[PDB]
This record gives sequence, C-alpha cells and structure tokens, in this order.
Amino acid sequence: MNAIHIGPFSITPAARGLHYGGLPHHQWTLYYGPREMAIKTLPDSYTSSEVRDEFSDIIAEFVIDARHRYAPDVLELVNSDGDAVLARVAVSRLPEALSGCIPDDRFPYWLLTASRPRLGLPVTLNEYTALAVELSAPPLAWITGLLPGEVLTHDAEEWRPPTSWELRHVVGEGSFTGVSGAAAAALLGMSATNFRKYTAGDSAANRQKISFAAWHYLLDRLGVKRAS
Amino acid sequence: ILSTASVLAFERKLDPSDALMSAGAWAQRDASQEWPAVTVREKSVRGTISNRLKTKDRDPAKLDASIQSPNLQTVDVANLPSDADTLKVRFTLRVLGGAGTPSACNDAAYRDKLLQTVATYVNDQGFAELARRYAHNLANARFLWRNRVGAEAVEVRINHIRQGEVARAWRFDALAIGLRDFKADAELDALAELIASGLSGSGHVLLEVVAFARIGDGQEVFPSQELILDKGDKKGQKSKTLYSVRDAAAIHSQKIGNALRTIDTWYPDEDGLGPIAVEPYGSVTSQGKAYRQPKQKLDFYTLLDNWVLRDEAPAVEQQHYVIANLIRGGVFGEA
Amino acid sequence: ILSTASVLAFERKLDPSDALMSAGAWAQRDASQEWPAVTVREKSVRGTISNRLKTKDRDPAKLDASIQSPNLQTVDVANLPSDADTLKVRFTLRVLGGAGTPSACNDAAYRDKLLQTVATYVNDQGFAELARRYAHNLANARFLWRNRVGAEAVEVRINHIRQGEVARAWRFDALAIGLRDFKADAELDALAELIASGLSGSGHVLLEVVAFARIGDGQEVFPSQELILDKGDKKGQKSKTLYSVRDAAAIHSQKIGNALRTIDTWYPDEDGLGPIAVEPYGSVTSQGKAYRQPKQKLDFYTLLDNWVLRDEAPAVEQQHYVIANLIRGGVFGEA
Amino acid sequence: VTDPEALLLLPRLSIQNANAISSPLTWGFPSPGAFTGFVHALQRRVGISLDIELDGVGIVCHRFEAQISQPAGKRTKVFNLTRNPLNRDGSTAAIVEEGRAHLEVSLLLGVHGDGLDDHPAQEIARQVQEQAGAMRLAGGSILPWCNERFPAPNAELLMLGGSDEQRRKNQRRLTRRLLPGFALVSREALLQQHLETLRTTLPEATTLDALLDLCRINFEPPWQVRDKPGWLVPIPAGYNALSPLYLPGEVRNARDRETPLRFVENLFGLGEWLSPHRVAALSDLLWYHHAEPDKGLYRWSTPRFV
Amino acid sequence: AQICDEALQYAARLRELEPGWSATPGCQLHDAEQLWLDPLRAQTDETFLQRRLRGDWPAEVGNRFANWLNRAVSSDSQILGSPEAAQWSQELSKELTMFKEILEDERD
Repeated sequence: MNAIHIGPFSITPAARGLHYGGLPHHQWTLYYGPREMAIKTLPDSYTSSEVRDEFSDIIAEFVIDARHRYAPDVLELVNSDGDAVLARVAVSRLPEALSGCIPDDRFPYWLLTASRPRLGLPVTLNEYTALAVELSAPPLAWITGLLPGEVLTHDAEEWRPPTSWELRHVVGEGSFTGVSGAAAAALLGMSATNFRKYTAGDSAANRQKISFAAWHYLLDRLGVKRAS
Repeated sequence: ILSTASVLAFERKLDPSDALMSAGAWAQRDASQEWPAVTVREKSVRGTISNRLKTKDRDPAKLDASIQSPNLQTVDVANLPSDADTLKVRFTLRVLGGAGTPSACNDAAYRDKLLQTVATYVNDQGFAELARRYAHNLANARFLWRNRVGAEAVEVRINHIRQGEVARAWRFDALAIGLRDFKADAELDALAELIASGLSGSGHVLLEVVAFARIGDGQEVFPSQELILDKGDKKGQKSKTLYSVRDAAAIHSQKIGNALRTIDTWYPDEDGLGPIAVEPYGSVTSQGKAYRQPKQKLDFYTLLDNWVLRDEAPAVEQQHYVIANLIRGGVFGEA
Repeated sequence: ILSTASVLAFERKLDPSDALMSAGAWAQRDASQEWPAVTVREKSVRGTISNRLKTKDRDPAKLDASIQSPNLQTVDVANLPSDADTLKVRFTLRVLGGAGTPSACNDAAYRDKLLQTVATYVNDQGFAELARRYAHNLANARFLWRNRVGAEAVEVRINHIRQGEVARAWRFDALAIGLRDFKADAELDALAELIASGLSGSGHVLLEVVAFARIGDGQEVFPSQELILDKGDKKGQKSKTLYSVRDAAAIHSQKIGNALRTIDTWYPDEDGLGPIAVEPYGSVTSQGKAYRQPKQKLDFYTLLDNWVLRDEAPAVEQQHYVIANLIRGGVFGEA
Repeated sequence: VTDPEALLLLPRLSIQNANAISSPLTWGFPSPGAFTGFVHALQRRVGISLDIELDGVGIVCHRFEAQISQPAGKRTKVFNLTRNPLNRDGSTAAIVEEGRAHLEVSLLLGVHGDGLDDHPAQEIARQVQEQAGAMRLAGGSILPWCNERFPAPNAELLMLGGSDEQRRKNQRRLTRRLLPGFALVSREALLQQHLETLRTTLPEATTLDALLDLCRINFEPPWQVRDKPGWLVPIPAGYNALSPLYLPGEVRNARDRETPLRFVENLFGLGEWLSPHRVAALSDLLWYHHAEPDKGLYRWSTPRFV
Repeated sequence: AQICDEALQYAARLRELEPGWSATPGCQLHDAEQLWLDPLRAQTDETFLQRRLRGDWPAEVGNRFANWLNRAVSSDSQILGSPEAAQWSQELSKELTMFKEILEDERD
C-alpha cells in the first residue's frame, strides 16, 4: 500500500502485486537504513497495523541486537583480595589510567574491568565516586553504537549534523528512546512545529538543520550521550 | 601505583626434547648409537574383580557371578628384548635465559618492576643454586620415573653440543647422586656453571642427556601413558596405551621437565620426604597433598606479590623457589 | 571543503605465502629441497593446579580435591625428529606497488589529493627507508617468532624469482642483523632497492625466503596456533591446535606479514622495546598497550588527515609511518 | 475400587480415526472415559463368558498422530475434515467440525474373578484380544495387525506373586513391554494443591484458573519460564449432574427406554503423562469408574496411584 | 529422573529400528553402548554377540551417560565448596543406580 515508518525502520511494500492462492499479496520489506532486513509477503487484505506488528518481531530483534552490540563497559569495585565484587558501574568511556591490574592486599579498594584481561587502578571511595561521576554511561548509550563518530564528537569542527535517518532514530514514533515529537520538542524548549521542521526531511523547505548545542542537549535529555 | 598485571604469561625455560627409549646391553653403551628402539606392543589381559566393593557387591552368589565373567582388556606394554638388560633414554635440554621477562604482559610498570626485581636477584645471588639443583636432577635419572626404581645400576651422560660437535661430556653415576641430597661435586659444579651461563643469557646451552638403566633382560619399561577415547568394544577395550613418536616408545617432554623441576626442598612442611617439584602451591600428584599452601603464605603467588609490590623480600631459599617458578614458566596472573 | 572519504579500503602490498615448516640438519641446508615436513602430532598432558585461586579455592581441602582431579588434555605438538635439529621455513613474498591508490574511494577529489600526497612523498623521498626496514625484517628471521628466541644460529636465504628462476640470490645471518637496529649493508641495500622497485611500480618482485634455525635435536618447534571450537569431552579436550596445510606444520601468512611489518620505531614511547608492527594506533598484542595513541596525536588517522586535508605535512618519520600503513592496507574511513 | 488379581496387557493397538476433540475445552488425546467404557464393553461382550471381571485400564499411548493442519499466518491449528454425502437436493450439507487422530495404545486391564483359575492365562488373553480386535476405542476402527513381521500376543501376569522379588521382576518386565509410551494418570491432589497455592497467591480463584495455569507456559519477568512437575494436560475428568435422573421412559429420543437418562456437563481435571518406570506398581495406572450417582459426579480416575 | 526416563525412551524407540544396525561396518560407532543400543542383535547372532550381553550385563553405560549428565551441571565453585555438590552427587548416584538396575535385567 505504502511504506510504514516505524523507528528508523521503513516497511516498504513492492509496487507489483500477486495473488497467492485466491488472495492478493504484496512483497513487504523491512529496511533499517539503506539496508534491508527481513522480508515477508503480506496479503493485500492485511492492515497497515497487521504489517507493522507482523514485522514487529524483526524490529524488536534488531533493537535487542543493537543494545547488546553497544552495551557499555562495566568496571567493578572489588576488595583487596579481588574475588568479591562490592560494586559495578556501567562506564561510558574507560578511565585513562587503568592498566593490567589485580587487587592487592595493600589497597582496600580496586577498580577493574569486566573482561578477563582485568585492567584497573587502586582507588579509594571518593576517587571511585569521582570516576563514576565523570565516566558513567547514560541508560540509552547503546544508540551511540548506531550513530557515527562524526555526529557524536564534542568538537564543532569535526562535528557533522545528523541526517533525517540519524535524527529519526531517536525523535518520535516507535523510536529506540520511545519518546514522541512533542516530548522531544518540550525537552528542547520550543514548540512542536519548529521541531517538526527538524524531523521532516525531503525538500529543503522545512529542512532546517539542528544545531550542535541543541543536538547535544537533546542527547543529554534523552539519556543517550553526555548524560552522566 | 604498581598493581600486578592481569596477564603475566611466562615462556618456560629449560625446554626439554621428547626422550626416546631404546634397549641394549650394559657396557655396550659407548656403541649405543644404533641401538634398536623400544617398540610399544599389544598384549591381552583378563582379570578378576579386585577393587573394593561397596557393601552390596559382597553377597556370595553375586560375587561368584562377578568372578565367573573376568574382565578383558588389551594393554599396550613396553618390554625390552630378551637379549637386553639395559634401557637407553635420550633427550635434549635447551637453556634459554631471560627468565624474568614475561612473554605476554599487561602493565608495563609492573613488568619493569618485576624485571628490576629479577635483575636485583641476579645481582646478589645469580643462577647458581637453582642451576646446581637442576644439574643434580640431570645427574640422577629422575626422568626415569618408575624406570630407575628397580634398577641395579643407573648411568647418565650429559654432552654439550656447540656447533654440531660435542664440547664438554659429563659422564655421571646416578646411584651416587641421590634423589634427596643436594651435595656438591666438581663435575656438577661445572654443569651448574654451564646452566648458569644459559640462564643468565651469557650463551646458548643445549645438552644431550642419555640415561642407561639396568632393569633386566626382557623386563618391563615404563614410558609415558597416553589418553584413550574408549571408542572400541569391551573385550578389546584398549585400557592402556603408551606414547611413541615413530615406532619408538618415548617419554613426554613435560614429564622430563617435571623431573628437572623437582628441586623444591623449601616447602614449609617436613623435608624428610625429599624434594618436590617446582610449581605454585607445591602440589605433588602422587601424595595428593599440597605443601606451600596459601594459608601458610609460602606459595609462589603470595611470595611474588610481597617481593614485587610491597618489596617484602622473602627468605633466600624462597626467592630461589620464586625464580625457579619463573624459570618453569606459567600463565600467572588472573585466571 | 575536502573531507575524508567514507570508504578508504586499501589492498595490502608485500603479500606473504603460508610459511611451510620442514625438518632437517645443519650444513645440509644447501640441499634442503627434499626435507621431510614437520608433522603436527599429538601428545597427552596431565596438569595440576597452577593458576591464581580466587580466595575460595585456597582452602587446603578444596585445593587437594582439585589436585586429585587433574586436568587431562591432548595437545597438538610440533617437534623435530631426534636426528633433525634444523627447522626450515619457506615462504614467497610478492611486492605489488601502487600503494597510493586505494581499492575503494567514495570521494574522487579526496582520491586525487591522496594520490598527489603520495606522489609528493615519493618525489621527496621514495620507497627507500620503508623498503630498507622491510628488507631488514626480511634479513632477520622475525617471521620465526618463537623459533628464534632460543635458536643457536639462524640463516635466511632470499631468492629473486623472476621467470620461475633465481635472478639474484642473497644469504644473510639473522642473528647478526638484530631485531633492534636498522643498520646499513650492501646486500641489504640491494634487497632494499629490489623492494623499492616493487613498491614504486618499476617491476614485479617475487622473493622466495628460506629460513634455517639451530633449535636442537628433537626440540619443539612453534607453528602458528589455530582456534579451538571447544565441543568435545573434557578428557580429550584438545586445548591447543597447531596450523598445518597438507600434513605439514606451517605459520599463518598474516603472522609472517606482521613480522615483516615490525619496522615502526618512530612511536612517541622510548626505544627500550625496539621496532613494533605498523598498525593504526600502533598496537602490540604481547604488551597489551597501544603506542601512538590518538590522544598524543601520532596515530595514522590524525597524521593522514593533517597531511591530506589541511596540508599539515608531518615529520619524515611520521610520513614513513603513514606510507607504511598505506603499504600495509586496511579498511580506513568511517563505516 | 479393588486390587486386580491379574494384569492383562493388550498390545500395540492402532486406532484409526479416534475422536481428537476429547472435551468441549480440550483436544488431542481422547478421553479416559472412552478407554474405561471400552474395557467395560469388553467385559460386557466376552468378560462374562470367561467368568472374569475387567475393571481398570492403564493407557500407554505408544504413538499419536493428529489429523490437523496449521494455516499460514496463524499459530493455532484447524481440524482436517471429511466430505459428508450430499443432501437429497444435491447440495452440500452443513459441516460439523469433527477431528480425527491415529492412535497406537497398549492397555493394562485389571482382571479379577474365579475364571482366572478356570482357564489358561493365554486362553482368556487371546479371547479378549480377538474380541477387542473387532471393536472401537474412541470412535476409530482398531487395526488388527495383518501381514506384518511379528504380531504381539498378550501377556496376562498374575498380580498374586509368590514372592516380592518375583512380583517386582514381573512388573518390571511388563513395564519393559510397554516401553515407548507414557502412562496417563489423574492428578486431583496436584490440581487441588495448586489451587490452594494460587488461592494463597490470589483469592477467589476457581479450579478452572488453576487448571489453566498448569497448562499454559507462564513467562516470569526478571525472562524465564515457570516450570511444571510433569506434562500436566487438561483431561475430561467425568460428568457432573445438570438435571435430575429422569425415568427410563421419561426422556424423549433416548438411546434405550430401559436405562435412566440424566443431562450432564463435562468435568475437567488435570492429567499427567509419565514414563511408566516412575511408578511403584503398574496397577496404579489403572483408570477406574466412580459413579456416585446420587450426586452426579460420574468420574473416571486412577485410584491407588500414590 | 526425567532425563534418564528419556534415555530409556530413546532406547524404547531404538526398539523400533532395524534388528541388526549395530553389526554394520564402521570405524567408530560407540561399541561400548552398542550392547544396550541394539537388543535385537542377539537374535541376529546366535553366539557371536548374544551371550556377550548376557555374560557382561551392561549397566555401566549409564555411568557414561552420568558423565554426560556431569556436563549438565553448572561450573560454579560455590556449589562444590558447599554441600550442594554432595546432594547433587547423592541424587545422581541414586538415579543412575536405578538406571543401572533397569539396564541390568534387559535379558528377561
């Protein structure tokens, strides 16, 4: 019938039509970006909702995969022996001082990495709080795996504005963050229509690009990047 | 801040070759170049039921039905030829050096501190006591494990190869050099100085060690036993196979290495039993009991961490043990 | 604005073949064309506890129970025969050229700018320092990774196979030409101009490289190690699997290529280690750390982006590092 | 209601088109009431002439195949149908959706009576087998095993064992005979205690909801599955009274005018399929009638199970 | 108990196979379990393998299955330190005792 925009996914049916059995059908294809995903022939009688829920399985699968693909690292605060884990913190970016390390009886507290090659640092509790404050991962940080490095840099010269697809990951509809367009507009402090010029693409009319500060504050409010 | 590295992989020093076994007669050892190799052969065994029963197999009729069906196996045995009372065993040992340098490491600061600790140890007391003890373990045929136990006479020749030719030959008598006493001998001091030069990186040391043991004519020799997947029948169950390379029975190289590592006389329990192998937590598999328990803080890991991080240098015999553990290599670090 | 291309895949120059291992004797290396190959055999290993215990296995009873259940494994092992001390390694290296041209480039203008940057590099200094350092890594047997740490004498013969025949022969000493110093030698310079003509595009270069190492009679040689699927029983675990091509032990081609790549001495850390492999962000697997961090602004990507986009040409050592990464090749650019 | 003096093993019986709709709420394996009624019909037809009684049936169900299909786009299933003959005007008649199933079951029959002392065991076993080979078990014809390799006679085993070990060996051999199947037993105690567990979890919960919870796969959030003790099928557990017991001639169009008729409603209980080696004796698997006709409650169960 | 039940059930459908599949040629076909895998080969061979299952009385095969059941346990040192491994070994020994007793009287 036409493509259904759910999250960054587009359920695009084929223009040609067939009649499997005695019923009409259509080749519906799930696109994540310019890449197709799972494709299933849906009978013409199927409702748009049916189409969406039908592909919902693939949709959910992708979301789960992405979350796992970009799950943030986790540092463990352990005791002097190192076997018992007193605390676990999901880090955004590993500290810049840890090295091949194993807890020593000398120090009461040690920070280590979740992986086998345990690289870490012996820190006290206040330094542990300082490190957890400056390097914590926001709850939806895995979406930063799906975004390129140019749209996530804090340097404006290396910063590239997000496209319609990259913005359309996390603004409205069944997004990965789950928020709506009006909610994302109210987070950025402006009305719904001015954010609707940001969301809608196609021609250059009503295609103002979001600024660097607004994009990073929106990422802060959605808990995707810089939200410690 | 000097934490222990998460990986501290160490390449083993004293790398042994696989010890080939041949057979011949005594006093023909000087012409033992073309001796026929010991060949692993098959022999069939049937056996009575002889393990301890669990108080329900102790019924008379059921045990009678048990003995009426003896169990059948085909065991691989290694026997001398009947015109041969002497077993010859040949291997080569490579002494590398650089014992304190890990092959893989994570923390470069910990690696540099461990390198400085090992270099400090070499500076006051170089590789002399450990090399003398390794020379003693070469001198007695401890690599003939059950294989010099009932031997009338054991002899060991250790040759030094330089450019494909022999440099220094060390003919010994393994009956005199005991398996418990680490005494001093001039030829043993010369072999200790050669292993000292190998372990300190002064030169390359490759030693060809040949042991002749007088067991008996056509008697049983004891090579390394392999692993059986048990994919056959029950009559020819193949319950025991012995290791060989090319139609020639042999001993595993790691068994020879564990024989040379039996120098550890500094475990906190009583040393009247004798030396045990160089290993973390002093674990001999025959006794099933670990000397150098981590409760007593005399194992390798606690002593190494106290030596490197806290700079608590242990007793001199214990740092000998720690550096011998570094010589034997390992996957020290987090596991 | 001349941004970087999103797709910047590069083909590798200096393609090495798989390095076949054979076994033989010293001074027979002039006729080593019939030598029997090193066969990946199997041997059984029995082990006790030798890893760090996580404070709950440190109880005496639990440790002794772990000792009484040893971990039996079967390991793939590569050993020379008892009459063979020399390990021969043969591989062919094909020098292609056209290292400036990417295999894939989204941006034409970026492709023209990168080609002009490589052209102005070659007009400034040709493929001469990089080819000299690659020829040094050819001359020393750095491709013999663990078959050189205890080798008594190593020798490398490199032949220029033009029309299926030797156009020029070179013989070297891999121990005299160390793994630390990039000195000057006449035969090394001639091999450097041959690799220079290969890398520029002047001619086709194929080199047959043969290596001989004095390890020892029956000693363990170390091929590249494969990856274990871990599906079978814990008794026959197969913890270690070595690499063979046709009943014949071998080293992986990318391991040989990484060892030839080990020419990067211009990383901002000190010269205590020596040359490392030319990787983006200068990674070393054994040290577990990255020389040339992006934070210290000496990684390949920052240097290339300064050299190409904004014409900030770095020092000639960093230019050599960038062109050596282009010779190495990779999937550069944003995915 | 009584301990059987002997157990007769009717072998692998291939029932062709059995009633797959066991109950108004359940489908699949047929009702145990069909099996108990078949054994009572066997006692009615050939049991009296052999001077024996046939009460109690243990079902093993060596094979089940359902004449069903899964339509595309649905996770449920539909029943394959039979083309009924046309009406007298040549039109297609109204379709009643009736499902069919190919079964292969073996039956343990409880035999008690003096005729066990009057005939050989194989004689009465062969007589009840050749009587059962021309009957029906759940609405399907019984395939009497013609021209295959090796036919299976019965094995009537006397439950009055001379010794406990000989009785144990006989029961284990009889269990080894009926090996590729599952004994279907009644679980009134398990369903009642699960009802009490749900009533402690949430009050005013009926036995229907406890029966439903013991059949659906419950997904619990941290996403694991709430386990079950056994297979825990919903079975028809009998018939409850829906009307007073009318006179034999009172009910119009009854099956016979000599048997009293009472309108009933289906009773639903919890059954369990177990491997038959998990029972103390094979007489525990016998399905017995239990009428209690003053209060309705025309049930079939497995008494003396645990 | 359910798992060893299924093992018997597996052997049960191994009664539905060919009488002599265990006598086919092969380099590796699990001949230690083949005395219980094919009970009907005693009809195929009069004295080559019919007396072997009677004299041997193969009940150790479940111990091999117990080894496979030892791959069904978690690799946790907390269970081995506590008596949870003791209770696991006790119920394992009881259920494979029942399994071995079931496999013992297969000749009747």
